[PDB]
Amino acid sequence: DYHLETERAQRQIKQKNMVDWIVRNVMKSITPEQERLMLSKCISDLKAMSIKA
Amino acid sequence: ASKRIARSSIDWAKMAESVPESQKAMYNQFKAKSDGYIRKALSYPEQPSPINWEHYRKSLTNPAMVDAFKKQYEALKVPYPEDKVSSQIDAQEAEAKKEITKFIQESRGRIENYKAELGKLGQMIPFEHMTLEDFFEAFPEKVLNPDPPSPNVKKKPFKNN
Repeated sequence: DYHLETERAQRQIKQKNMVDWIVRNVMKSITPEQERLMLSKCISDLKAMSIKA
Repeated sequence: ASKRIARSSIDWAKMAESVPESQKAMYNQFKAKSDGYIRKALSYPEQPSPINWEHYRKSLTNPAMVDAFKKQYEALKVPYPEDKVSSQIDAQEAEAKKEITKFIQESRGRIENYKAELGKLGQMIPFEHMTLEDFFEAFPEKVLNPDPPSPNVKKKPFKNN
């Protein structure tokens, strides 16, 4: 039970800091060229929904 | 296992047919104190809970610790505890056998005496046909010249003062 609790605690801590680092890196992952590409893709999706009337 | 701990006992039915209550009131302890060794015998089995190693293998990313602990558990076996009271109980049993043999010999002697007295009283001449000398032969207390006398030779006319 001690080994199970130790491994589960380490797994939970690893998951928590991985999630926080992923959030921070995603907030650091935005580039203006990719922002323009995502805006163009959103406009294309909105136009595709406009076709589906 | 649970053979000689959980599912065995000694027949107390023949034990209670001899004990003279207040003479052997320690039997009330003996039936009770040993029952305490039966009460803890209700608990304490050999393997109280088998370990599901598959559950720990599924619940752990690395199952090598589970296999190592299973190997260590299988490699260790506890044997039966040491005994040093067997010789003491055998000595008590031998002393009991000697005292029982002596008591049986005394009982045989007392039985022979009682049977001789019963046979003698059966073979006595009846009191209806008994002269006053045959009674004094069969009961040799009599009344003699060097004896405490009385005109009513009774069981309490002399001394008692």
